[PDB]
Amino acid sequence: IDDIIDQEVQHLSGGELQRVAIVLALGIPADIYLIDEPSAYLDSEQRIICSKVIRRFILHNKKTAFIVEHDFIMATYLADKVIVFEGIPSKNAHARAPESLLTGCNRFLKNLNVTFRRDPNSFRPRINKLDSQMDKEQKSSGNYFFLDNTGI
Amino acid sequence: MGGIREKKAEYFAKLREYLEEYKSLFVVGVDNVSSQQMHEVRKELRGRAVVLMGKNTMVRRAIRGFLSDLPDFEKLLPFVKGNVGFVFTNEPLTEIKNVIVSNRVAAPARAGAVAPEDIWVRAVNTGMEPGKTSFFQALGVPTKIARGTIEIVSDVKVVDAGNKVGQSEASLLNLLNISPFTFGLTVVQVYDNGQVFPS
Amino acid sequence: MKYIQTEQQIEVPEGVTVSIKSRIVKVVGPRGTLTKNLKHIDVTFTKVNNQLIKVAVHNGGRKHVAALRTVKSLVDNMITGVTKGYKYKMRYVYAHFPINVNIVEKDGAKFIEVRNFLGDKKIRNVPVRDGVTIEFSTNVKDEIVLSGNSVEDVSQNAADLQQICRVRNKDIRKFLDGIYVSHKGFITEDL
Amino acid sequence: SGNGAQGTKFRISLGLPVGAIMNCADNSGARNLYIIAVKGSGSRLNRLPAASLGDMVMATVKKGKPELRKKVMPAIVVRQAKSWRRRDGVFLYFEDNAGVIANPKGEMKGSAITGPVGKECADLWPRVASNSGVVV
RNA sequence: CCGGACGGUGGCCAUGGAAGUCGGAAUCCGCUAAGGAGUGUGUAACAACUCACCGGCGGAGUAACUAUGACUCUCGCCUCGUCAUCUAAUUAAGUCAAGCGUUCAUAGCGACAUUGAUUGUUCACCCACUGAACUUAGUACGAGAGGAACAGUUC
Repeated sequence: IDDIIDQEVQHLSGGELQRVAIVLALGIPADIYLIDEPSAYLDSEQRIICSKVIRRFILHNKKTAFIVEHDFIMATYLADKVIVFEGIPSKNAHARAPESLLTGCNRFLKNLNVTFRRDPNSFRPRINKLDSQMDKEQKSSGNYFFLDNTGI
Repeated sequence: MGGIREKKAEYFAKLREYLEEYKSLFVVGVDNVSSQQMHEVRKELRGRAVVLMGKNTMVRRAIRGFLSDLPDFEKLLPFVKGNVGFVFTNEPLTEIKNVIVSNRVAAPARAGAVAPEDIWVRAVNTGMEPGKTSFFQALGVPTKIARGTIEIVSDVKVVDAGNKVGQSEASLLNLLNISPFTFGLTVVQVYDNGQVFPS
Repeated sequence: MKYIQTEQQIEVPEGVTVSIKSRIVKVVGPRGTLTKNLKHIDVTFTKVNNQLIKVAVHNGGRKHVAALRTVKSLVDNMITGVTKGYKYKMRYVYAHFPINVNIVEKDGAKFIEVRNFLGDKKIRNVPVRDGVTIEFSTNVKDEIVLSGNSVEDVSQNAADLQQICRVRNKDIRKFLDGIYVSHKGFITEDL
Repeated sequence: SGNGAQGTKFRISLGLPVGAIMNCADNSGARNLYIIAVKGSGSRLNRLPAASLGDMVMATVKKGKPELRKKVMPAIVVRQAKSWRRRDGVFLYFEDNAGVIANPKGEMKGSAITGPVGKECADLWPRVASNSGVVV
């Protein structure tokens, strides 16, 4: 940014501008902070820097934050509750009250119908194909994702 | 440096003859003024006629008075203040004040000192780069960053006459390079010929 | 060598009456009232006039006499606390981890609750003493303010808080995190 | 255990005291491993230190490529034989004692592991997971 | 408790640079109440602090190289040996303060002086282990190099 310092914002770049904006919101004190889609224009390292940012400050400062996101992993790290939206795009929509991470994730992922079993090595979501026995078994359990938690 | 006088009654004795030698006797305030400034001020006086010593050894104008017939006792309330001298002179009263009071030596204010007159800070660019602008704001000097420099928004009075200047207030003003008062021998009184003049 | 008498003055001001029997002091003024027990010492209090009270020690040693001034002072600060009152200010200090300080209550409680101290996974609590009130100063950043009639209770309540935030296992000159006492004064202003 | 062991390990019956020789079950060139020390083991007069499943030992290679013989290196126990008991209530045992040569951090020297591998070891040493076929 | 702490001048020689403050002696002058050619803190080097001192308040020689010694001349202790080989492994309190500590006597130190193999092995010498691990955290501090803990968890 030292080099960016003199540069104009019109002259600037996309991803660089994004990290700067997220930081700026955090720049000032507020009871509640609101961020909308921080993942845009950012690559892997860049987003994950952001994930650490929101979680750490909020925890520390004891303030609240709402973050909108498309990225699965970013939501998981930062949040404690989730709101899922449904309906049909460009027509109508609906919002829900906040619900626990497990609860909210099942609802959202149920709309998609892709399960992300777990990869034992990576601990990564592993996608599950449609009509299946293993995937079918999960549908009866209610587990879209897995983590270092108890569960079948 | 050793114990030997450090005189008592001896320096008083020189001082005795000094009020009596000269017509005009001044009660004067060094406290504020630096000593290149005092010592220079005194250089002026010294050619004309000279200044001498005391504590309470000064207050003993009474003995001098007792020798002659002039005051006691009788004076209004003995005006002496912290940091007082006596100026014995040929020089008439009115002129002595114009030398001393008009020609004071520059100098900057001080922290915890009572301001003698109104203090203002001007608007314009300080010329200083971004940093702790906040310190200025704390005093009640508005500042904001314009053109990547710290600038003072407006002229305003930081402190009034008769109010003390805060420790933060003083330091920040010195960095600005803003000073402004006149230091010297603050005249606190005159005797001439049976008559008492206050400031 | 034993000094035959040494005495002290405790000056009394317009709004207060102080009453002493055995060596039990009751000072009562505009701000409420304070009482302290001086039996552990051996001095003789004597009234001269509604605005004056003396304390004296007869035939005392160094150490006895030394305790006589400290009696004067002790009863002075009872008198001033009942007039001007006492206000200690403290400020939070941290390099990274913002120290979050609240006031909670479990069972008529009042505690000063310190979260996040250096990231610290433990939640610190210091109980508010009686006779002492706590305001988080508006207009100032991370300043807590303890006030009341008893310098001793304000001062100690203050030190309880600062000491609950000592750092361990770090260079305490680099890791200066804490809540330090920053200003000792009075409740009534101008003075 | 120790370095590079992400995870804790629930106690399991000690199978292999010092002096024990297990099969080398990698493709490193080593034929066996002779246990001379268990890491993280404690002290009691007269007790042999003794390893178990997913313990890191210190071994020498008694049988194997000469470039591996005559020296001490880290290994990890992968199969037991002394029966032990899991928290699901089961008493289980392998047919052989066997471990794999490894580095202090916990990286396999070899690239395969031949035979099965108990889960408690797999769970303990990721690069062991990688190279394992049938687990448990 | 606080104000004042000043001119000759940054004395003089040594001086790389030493303007009071590593150093060699010498201690003056004017000032004025009193202000040391300068107590200690000194940026290299002034400052900038300060303080004193006025004040407000049986033994040897020998060398076209070291060593050895063809030649001339004269009457298993040390040892657990060294190299291999077999082992993962192998006997198979305090005072004084001159000094150091680059600047400083005492942070840290202080002269003088003074009040499982191998073995009977003990021992000794290796080979290994480990209060530890995990997150706290590669964090706070640090130009980096590097590097914490309190909380919670499992042994």
